[PDB]
Amino acid sequence: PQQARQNLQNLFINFCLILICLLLICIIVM
Amino acid sequence: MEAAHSKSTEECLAYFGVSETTGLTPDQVKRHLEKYGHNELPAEESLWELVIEQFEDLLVRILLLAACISFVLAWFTAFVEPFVILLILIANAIVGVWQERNAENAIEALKEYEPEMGKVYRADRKSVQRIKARDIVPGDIVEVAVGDKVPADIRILSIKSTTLRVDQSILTGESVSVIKHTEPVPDPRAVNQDKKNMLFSGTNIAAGKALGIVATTGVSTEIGKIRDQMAQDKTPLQQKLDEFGEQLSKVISLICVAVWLINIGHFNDPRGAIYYFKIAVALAVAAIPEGLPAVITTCLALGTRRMAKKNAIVRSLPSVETLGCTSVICSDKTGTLTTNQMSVCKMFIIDKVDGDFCSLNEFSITGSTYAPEGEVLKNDKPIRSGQFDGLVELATICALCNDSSLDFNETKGVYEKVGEATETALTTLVEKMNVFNTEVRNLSKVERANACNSVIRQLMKKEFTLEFSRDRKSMSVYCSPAKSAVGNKMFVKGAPEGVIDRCNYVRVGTTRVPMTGPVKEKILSVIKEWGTGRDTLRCLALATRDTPPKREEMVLDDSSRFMEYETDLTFVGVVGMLDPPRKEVMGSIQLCRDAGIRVIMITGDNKGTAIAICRRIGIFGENEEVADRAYTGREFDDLPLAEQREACRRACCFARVEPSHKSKIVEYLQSYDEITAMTGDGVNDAPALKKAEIGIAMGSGTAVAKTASEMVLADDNFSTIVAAVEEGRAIYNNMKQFIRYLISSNVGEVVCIFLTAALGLPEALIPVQLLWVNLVTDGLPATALGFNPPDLDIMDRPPRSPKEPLISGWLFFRYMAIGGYVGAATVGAAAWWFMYAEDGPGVTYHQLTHFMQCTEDHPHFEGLDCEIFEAPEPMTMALSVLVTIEMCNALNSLSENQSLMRMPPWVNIWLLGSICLSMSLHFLILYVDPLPMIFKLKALDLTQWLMVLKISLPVIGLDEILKFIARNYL
Ligand SMILES: [K+]
Repeated sequence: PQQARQNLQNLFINFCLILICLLLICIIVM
Repeated sequence: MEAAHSKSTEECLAYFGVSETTGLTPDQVKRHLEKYGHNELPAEESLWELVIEQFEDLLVRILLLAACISFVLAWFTAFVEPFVILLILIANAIVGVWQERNAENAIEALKEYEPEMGKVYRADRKSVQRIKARDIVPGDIVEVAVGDKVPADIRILSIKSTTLRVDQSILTGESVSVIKHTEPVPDPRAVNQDKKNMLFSGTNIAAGKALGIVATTGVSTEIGKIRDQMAQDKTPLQQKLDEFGEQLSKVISLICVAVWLINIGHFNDPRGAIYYFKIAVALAVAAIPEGLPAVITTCLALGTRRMAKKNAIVRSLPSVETLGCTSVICSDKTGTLTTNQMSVCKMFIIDKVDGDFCSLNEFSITGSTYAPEGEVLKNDKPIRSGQFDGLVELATICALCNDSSLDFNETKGVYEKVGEATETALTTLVEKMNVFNTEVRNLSKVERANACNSVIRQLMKKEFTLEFSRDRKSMSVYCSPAKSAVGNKMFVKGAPEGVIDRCNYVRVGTTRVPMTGPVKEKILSVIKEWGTGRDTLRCLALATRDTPPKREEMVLDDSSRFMEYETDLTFVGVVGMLDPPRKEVMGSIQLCRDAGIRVIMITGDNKGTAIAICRRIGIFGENEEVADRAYTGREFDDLPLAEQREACRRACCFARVEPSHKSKIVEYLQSYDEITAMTGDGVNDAPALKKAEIGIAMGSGTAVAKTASEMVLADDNFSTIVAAVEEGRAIYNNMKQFIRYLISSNVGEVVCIFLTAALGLPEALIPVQLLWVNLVTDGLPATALGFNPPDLDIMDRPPRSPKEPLISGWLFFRYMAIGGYVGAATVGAAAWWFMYAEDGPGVTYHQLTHFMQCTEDHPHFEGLDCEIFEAPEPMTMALSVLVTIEMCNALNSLSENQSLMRMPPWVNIWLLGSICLSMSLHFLILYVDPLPMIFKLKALDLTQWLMVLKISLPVIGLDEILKFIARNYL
């Protein structure tokens, strides 16, 4: 619960940022 | 206050309205803090700015204006091509910028472990207060002593010492320590050197103790002014990475332009060169790493953080690279190898002397802490110390020759040391002995602590103290009997070897007997027996001068003439002290052997005992011949320079050395290209810690020693060093783990594209796809490798050499071997969809190469569709293989050489997480329908995924062949 805690906070932020990247290509649709 | 030096102590005190005897009121402190700010330089205050940092690169900007001249030509999938590229690269920036800023923050926060401190007297407390220098205010009274770093700009109010020596070097250049005074320096102009009543922020106290008032803090201080006008060096490994940085960058840039030229007259098919340019510049963005990879600093930050949480505070960062390569460790004994939990457990006095005959009264003391709780035994049966007349006098010497006391801590519950470890251990013995039969059974724990000691103190007045000096190795105290006429006496304690010679008589009970050679030899018999035995006791001999010189026949301030006043002594007894090796030391010593690191103990112990402890802890063997591998400082000084140097090559043990011997030892070690970690803690070790490769300072030690070292042991434990060297080696492996994965994958991206061009096949991956894999891999599995556990056998191989290259020949081959197969496996999957798959195949002869002649040249050697080449299905085999092979290659980077059957995929439980999270993002651009148009359409649910997996997986097998070669070669 120290390095393992700074682990989820790391990956989950990197996942969340790529998720939004897609949902801006997914948003830009007409 | 700006002119403090020129004005009087009284004027300065008055200016701040502060009481010298009191210090500032908590209110003054508050208002002064408001008025003057914290004693520090301001923090120069990223985010959005750091994202646009990445687009300053010209190759990234070339791509964006090649995706705009592609859009604007089309307007007058390719509709939103500049929209996707920009959206990926702003995300690609944030992924590798936020990782960078986090790493730097975690490294910056290491400073919290070793905060800058100071010692103030304030109105709210009678005692001295040790607060953070950060909070020191202009006006309050500061205390500085030997080993201190002056916390702010201070006007000296009084020097409590006989002399105050200050090391101003950091500010003036004067490398000899300056003497100081209290008088005002009347010239308002006078330069710092002339300011002989001033203490400068950032400077050291080389000896003595002063009390003063803070004149200026923050940027107003002398060194604070410098650090505003102040506006550089690459560690060996950085130079070998940056060098390889170009090496790799300039190879890929050549192949990038070669991809554009291989496509000669293909610019015509559908001016037309702009496609083969943006597909060759997207490789220049995907395969070339501009700026240090973010995961490198992420695993260094994480390494040093682990070290601090192990008690190894890294002061100098590059010392983490030096730490891998260390080959020698010079550890001090008493604080660092041994607990410093001292207690007298044995003692003897003279029993019966008859000519050449000499027998002793030996005793043992139970109880090994500092508490006055134990028995004096003789022949394992408890005895009353008070019955023996020698033991009375022994206990009197131990009580008076003592600058310590005990202290019962009420809230912690245990008895605690006040003075030095050695002396508290003597106080404790006088308590247990109770030579005068004092009623102590009804005393409170607090009142008990010094009861028996304070009875002896009420028996003779302590007149003065002849302090310890390295030359005689002993101290004494002059005493006159309290009130009421038994003449004045001196009591000496020190090294047995030294004081026994200075004894002319021996005490037997209350009898004095002439000191003979048989008695002298008998005493040392046991002294040797004890220091060489199971517990390697540090003996002291206790003696009295029965007839001391007149009180005015002795120079009480000249250290050198003291020994003269400590002769005509009478031997009384000896106390054997126990200070046991720290338990982990035994095993940490063993680790260092396996690591290939030599360990040299430096001691204060006499040679014999010094060797014995080395045998105990495993530095030596129990039988091992040692004669030419352990030296005293004296013996070492009588060797010619060349033999001295030779001696340093093999020596594991140095007993009783000068302060100047540590620098010598380092130097000689260095002439053999050893990488040496020296421990120190005093002002004296400062130059030697500077000379060593890894200056390791004691936490409990002086500021000066820490300020001059690369690393501070928070817990003063020797094992902390060994742990630190492991964390150093463990880091270097974790670098090369991520380095392999990054470099092989980029070679994959180069082999992938340069096969499409130099063979003639259709486009393997579109720029939108290449930048996608390059975002998912660098975003999840790459950043997960910074979290994989320390490699397996790191501490079983010899220490890394600083002359070695970052990436060896063999390793460059592993980067190619893998880098080739990954590139070929992606181009051999898109091509598979035609050639041998069941979805409209190209000719298994070799026709797919000539895709260029179909739309017009159909009637010649074709006979099929001429638009199913740009099909949305071979490219989704090339992407799917690339992702999966990258997830497969990420498992190859959980260890450099150790196979997956010895270090399973679940060693990094987080990489497996990033695999699933990468797979969820990969499946989302194959199914969620607004997207796969801009990318490509899905791979056949079950049949083609078995092909992707049977294509990708062998990359794991390939490395296992390379790892087996590797492990079965060393
Ligand atoms: K150093």
